[PDB]
Amino acid sequence: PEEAIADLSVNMYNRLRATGEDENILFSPLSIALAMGMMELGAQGSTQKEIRHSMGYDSLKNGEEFSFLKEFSNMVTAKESQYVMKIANSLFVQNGFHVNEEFLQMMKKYFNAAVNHVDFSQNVAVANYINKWVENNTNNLVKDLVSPRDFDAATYLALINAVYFKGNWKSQFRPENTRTFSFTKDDESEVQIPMMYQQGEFYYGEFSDGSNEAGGIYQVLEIPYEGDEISMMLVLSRQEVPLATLEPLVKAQLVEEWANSVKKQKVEVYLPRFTVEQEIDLKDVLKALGITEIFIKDANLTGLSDNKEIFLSKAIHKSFLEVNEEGSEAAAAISRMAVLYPQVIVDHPFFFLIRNRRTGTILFMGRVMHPETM
Repeated sequence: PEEAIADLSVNMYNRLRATGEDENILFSPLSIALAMGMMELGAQGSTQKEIRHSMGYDSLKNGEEFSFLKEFSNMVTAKESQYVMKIANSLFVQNGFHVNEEFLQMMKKYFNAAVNHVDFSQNVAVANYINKWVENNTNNLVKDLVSPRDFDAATYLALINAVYFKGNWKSQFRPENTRTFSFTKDDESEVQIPMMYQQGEFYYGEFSDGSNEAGGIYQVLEIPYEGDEISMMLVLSRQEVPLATLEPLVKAQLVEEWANSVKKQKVEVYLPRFTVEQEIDLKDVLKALGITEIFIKDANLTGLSDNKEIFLSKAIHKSFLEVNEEGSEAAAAISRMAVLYPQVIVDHPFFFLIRNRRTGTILFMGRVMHPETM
């Protein structure tokens, strides 16, 4: 299923949007699919069926849904001069519970995932340990994933999934051109943020918001990262229009269209320097999507443990994305065309995705409603 990746994130994004009112959104589809594969492989029977069924993998009989792991591994090993994607995937299991060795081996060899026995009854120690394991696997960029309170309830199994991404732009912004601009939130409040600026080669298109009214268009800007494979695609409504008017249009087919219609050209770009993050309770999100048996004592998890008491107490996902000026030098009568360069000023909320241009796969999807620090 090539397109299943796109639908996952698009579906997830609408869920998150549903329950997320007004907050930044950020998640990685690959990371989440990795986590769901771990659950799928751990589960058997009806438990496994809800997961495959909810994922739309009913008709996949030979493990076809695990093929995305290959590309995913490629990213974890990419050159740092292009980007860094740190991932922390782990199952934490109560000390003394047996884990099937075959499951353990698969996790290690194909999922870039560890299985860690811990004592969940020591709330502070276990939260501390989990946080340090996560920091250690993310260059200390993903912090405070869990809290002692997360283990107040009896827990025997927890799935932890985290990801940090930062890329080097193919065309750097120069820090001396970054200046304070005001950013207008969709509730009409304003905050001052560092607005990066450059004139450079991007992918740009204009698209109908569908109302066919005069002017009614939004902009799509794709900014390539060094190495030419990965890019950030920003979707920006006209200034007097809310992001929420564009969001319902978000679908795998539209993304395809953007990807194909945008054209490489000189664009003037004003982009905030910002970071965005989101921690999501995957248990919450998946329960709404049918997956519930894995989270109760009826769980059939014999794929991962012959222990009959065991179920998934906790499933956490956290993404952290950082955007700044950093990237490569730009390559040096087209100046006569300057009046025709499009202008994209990202000074209000925007939807974004990070994608591999060659494979089309979505590394991240989200939105920025608040670009401001803390």
